[PDB]
Amino acid sequence: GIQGLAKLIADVAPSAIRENDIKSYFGRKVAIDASMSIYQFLIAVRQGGDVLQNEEGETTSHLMGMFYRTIRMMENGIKPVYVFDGKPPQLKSGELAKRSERRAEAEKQLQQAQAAGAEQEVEKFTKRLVKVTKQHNDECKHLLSLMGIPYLDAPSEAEASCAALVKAGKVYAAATEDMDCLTFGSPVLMRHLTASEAKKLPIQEFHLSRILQELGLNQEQFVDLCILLGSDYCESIRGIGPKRAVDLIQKHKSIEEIVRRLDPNKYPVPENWLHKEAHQLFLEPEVLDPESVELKWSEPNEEELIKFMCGEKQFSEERIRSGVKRLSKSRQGSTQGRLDDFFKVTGSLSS
Amino acid sequence: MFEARLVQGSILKKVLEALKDLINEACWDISSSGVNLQSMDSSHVSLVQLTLRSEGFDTYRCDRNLAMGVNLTSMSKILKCAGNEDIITLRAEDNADTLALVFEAPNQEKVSDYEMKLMDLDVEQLGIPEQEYSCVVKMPSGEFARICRDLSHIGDAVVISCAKDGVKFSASGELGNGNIKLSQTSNVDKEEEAVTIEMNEPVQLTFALRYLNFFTKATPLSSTVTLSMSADVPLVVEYKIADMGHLKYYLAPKIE
Amino acid sequence: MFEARLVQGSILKKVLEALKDLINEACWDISSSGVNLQSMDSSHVSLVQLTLRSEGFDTYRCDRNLAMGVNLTSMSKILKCAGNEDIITLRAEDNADTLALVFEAPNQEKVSDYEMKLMDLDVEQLGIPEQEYSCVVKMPSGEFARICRDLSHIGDAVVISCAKDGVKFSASGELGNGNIKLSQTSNVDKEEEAVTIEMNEPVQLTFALRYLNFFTKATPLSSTVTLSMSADVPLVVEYKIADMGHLKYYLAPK
Amino acid sequence: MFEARLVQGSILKKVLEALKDLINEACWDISSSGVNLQSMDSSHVSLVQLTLRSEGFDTYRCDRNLAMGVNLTSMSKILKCAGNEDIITLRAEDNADTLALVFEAPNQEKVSDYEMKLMDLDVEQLGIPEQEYSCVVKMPSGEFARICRDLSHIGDAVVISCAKDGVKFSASGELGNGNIKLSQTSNVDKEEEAVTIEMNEPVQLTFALRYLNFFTKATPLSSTVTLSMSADVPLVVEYKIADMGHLKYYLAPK
DNA sequence: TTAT
DNA sequence: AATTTTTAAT
DNA sequence: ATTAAAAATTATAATTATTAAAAAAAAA
DNA sequence: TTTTTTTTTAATAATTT
Repeated sequence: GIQGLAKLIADVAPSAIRENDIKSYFGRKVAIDASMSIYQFLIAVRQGGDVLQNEEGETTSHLMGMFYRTIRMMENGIKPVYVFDGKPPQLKSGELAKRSERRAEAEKQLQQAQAAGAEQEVEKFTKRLVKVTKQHNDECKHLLSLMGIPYLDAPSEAEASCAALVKAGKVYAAATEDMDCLTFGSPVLMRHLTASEAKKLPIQEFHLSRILQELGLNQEQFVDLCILLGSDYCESIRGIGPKRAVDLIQKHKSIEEIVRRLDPNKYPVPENWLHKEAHQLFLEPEVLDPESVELKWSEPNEEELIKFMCGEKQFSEERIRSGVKRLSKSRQGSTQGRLDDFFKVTGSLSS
Repeated sequence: MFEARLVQGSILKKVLEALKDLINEACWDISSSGVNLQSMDSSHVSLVQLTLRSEGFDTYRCDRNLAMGVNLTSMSKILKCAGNEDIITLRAEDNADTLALVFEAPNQEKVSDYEMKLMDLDVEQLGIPEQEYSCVVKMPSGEFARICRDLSHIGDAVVISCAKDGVKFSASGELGNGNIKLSQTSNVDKEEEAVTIEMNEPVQLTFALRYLNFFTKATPLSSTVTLSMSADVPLVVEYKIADMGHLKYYLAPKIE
Repeated sequence: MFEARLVQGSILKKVLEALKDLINEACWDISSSGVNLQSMDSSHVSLVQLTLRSEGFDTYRCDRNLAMGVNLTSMSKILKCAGNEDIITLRAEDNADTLALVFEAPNQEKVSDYEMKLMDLDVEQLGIPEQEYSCVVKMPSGEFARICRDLSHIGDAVVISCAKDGVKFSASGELGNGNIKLSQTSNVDKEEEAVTIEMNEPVQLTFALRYLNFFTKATPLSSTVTLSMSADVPLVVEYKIADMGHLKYYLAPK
Repeated sequence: MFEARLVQGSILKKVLEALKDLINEACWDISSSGVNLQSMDSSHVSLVQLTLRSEGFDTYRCDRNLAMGVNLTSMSKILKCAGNEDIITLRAEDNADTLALVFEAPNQEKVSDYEMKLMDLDVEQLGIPEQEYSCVVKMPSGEFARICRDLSHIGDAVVISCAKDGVKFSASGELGNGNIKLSQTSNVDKEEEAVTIEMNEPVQLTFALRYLNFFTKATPLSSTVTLSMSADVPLVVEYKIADMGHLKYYLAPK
């Protein structure tokens, strides 16, 4: 994604970062980009040395990982909506050209890994070959329809349409691993939404309105900071990174006066400098209408998971049937309101 | 510069065992008229209002309005070092980067100096108004520690109802249903084992019992707890410390 | 309309603290004569015979013979909510499977109504035609409760041997050899903490000690436990509850 | 061939609760003049010297320089199988590698014959020399149980500073900084509360706390503990074990 | 045909 | 996604 | 020299079942 | 306040397949 926006935010505006808890939300709905969840549960959760599969051939590690993560999110009151990526735009195909060669570099490296056969290097090198096709999501969107949790197929980009969902107020947060949801304009971005109860990875919240207050910008120029920070659509300027782009945007505001107020010998402008096309894509992408779809919360069924996942994916009978029962005991109860609905913040106090 | 000598130092010991399981990091609003803590939980549910007044302390002096961001888990590890009879003096001088706890033992002469590394917190304070509550229940404090521990075995939600001649701590769960009724006993001469219910309209709410189990760790301070409810107004679990002030626990209800 | 007001609430509470780790679920064979429970453990080794007669309850009545299925883990946590000085009334309903437990301290005003959800397992009861035994070892229960706690650190098996001088809880193991040669005292003073052994025939049986740790959880009921055994019959771990029936446990030997 | 009958059993019991966490495997160099032990811990940092003299035992009948190998976890399990007022009689045999322990109740007739399976290990003669000590700090033992537990919440480094007016225990860490200062109270009439320091050379050096916390598990053995140390000498955390010898704990500084 |  | 050493500029 | 940025190098985990301590509840 | 006991936790590979 963006080269070090999170490190820049943590080293410039630490008041826009709130390390929260898993139980800290409790009724506020989030919008999971499900693609990083699917890659996390195909890369981390393995059987040892390879993918984890049944004897029919296809893999199902992402189904159980996203199953227990989804049940643990609704145990803590968090109501997910899973937004899946659709056909990507043509500006992303430069990054997909970089992702094609970086996948194929590990394809040639798998020939070198399989000669030695050492499991510290076989399992490390085969994690880079994880590819999500249509059947990796057609067998995965069917599971969330059994819960009654809405799944959303974005027409262009799931990072873009998560940020439009927070913008309309239909969802509270976009729980997304990359920093692109700040660029299309979600006022709340969540990070590391993990089912673990420990504080080895605290859950970190990006308030974009606290970023734009601290930086003194708005949405149309924080996009312009992302272009100099090396976004996936177009490359950045070769001499400007994190620390050289905060002061440059705060001196010369728009992207059209970055180029005209620069010496091109020290900082060479690249030939694929499509800043104006990516500025149109970041502000107004072709996302689905958030008012067109409603986040329905239907009752989950237990008997249909037996014929779909206990038989076909041959899982444990005493864990899926325990999983629906621990889902329905955390669903029918009332939603605990937050304290900010009753009391208002009067004095900002600091140490 | 700031010196807060407390002869009954187990009062300040029993405060921080009641906040180490709820508040990870708090800002102590040290005024010249007392010691204040208004730190809402990181789960965005429960406020803790602590008021240690200046007249309750033995030798209290203060100059500026301090704000010490204190890891309260790290405070309860330090405050577990003193016993139940030690004279506890807090100290924080100018450019207050640290808080010096002095646990002066009164008879065995174990002068325990404890210098705490503080933390940087920007904790927002919440504006609490002065309103009249509907059903004010003045329970025994150890009875309320029993009741929240009892109904947490059944389910995670208590249903507190105020009848005309009693209060009902209803609960339900997978184990079944549990109703605990407490009729008023204002005719009893001692106020330690008396339930006094101040009624003008009946009210029925629903509160989470995970935060109420955190609230009943302040029961070694007072022998009498006060619960204050109204319609869509948070529960005020108040532990009035004798001649020192109050430890008010606010709690947002569950709304259907 | 089953209704059993029990004035000494620690009697029912200490029963459920003993069956919460050994009996998963059982049928309370509640009749007009009294509360009965013939059960068997979840590992299908030990047998539990709990009898609570109607004379110990204050007001007891039964319209019919009620045999409901109560989860012993869920009833023990609900009886953990009762006080040690509480008065326990069991207002079960014939029409709906709900066992309503009412707790009320007599010095206090705390009326604690507790209702349960009931899974009627309908397990057929196991009845044993009990007979005379070889040695009836009436021995102090809280001192017996540490005896199986001592020998469980050594091994998982004990050999109980009734002899002329007294019993001998000899237990071997990979950590060492442990023999507790408890001679018979039979002093006429302090009968609640004395040892009384009856003598018929020489006894040598090897038991399992993992379930004898479970059997000593009922030791806050009675001060005296009976260890009554014979040659090839399971032992009766009889806890004589005061002015009621008895809670007996059984263990088939190794 | 060796019988060591002891009147009260808590003297041997509180030794083994102090030694189960620190020492996993050592040899008991039992001599004719008493019971000695010159162990060293499993991490090879802290050296433990124990002495139980022959005059403090009620009946001592040692005949040879016995050095058996005892698993200290297996001994402390069997020492958990005893009351706090029991009569402990150790026994050993020449051909069998078995250390026998007979536990007699004083008011009851519970004879608890326990036998230990022993093993051969590396019999190490560490041989520490006796030498002078610059700062001898006698303090209450429950006070030393507090201070090692109090400073363990901060970090794992205690400096011990000597003065004629008192002794300072200071610890520091990422959580904060601690400084516990005692005082040489010479006006206390009892000896279990007074702190007595005999110092000529002041000394301040850093000690670990993971081994000082295991040293404070010997605090029920006696009410007084004496801390003797110097500039490069390891600290002697010396207990008394009533009037039966001493328990020396050595800790090398950081 | 599509994650950082 | 973060590190991390190496290469480069103020 | 510090600062800074682009070559390269490594990462995406969660449930039950124990488990070995570690403070809490009942009663010391 | 402090012993011993049971209840949570932070443990750590161990599958989960």
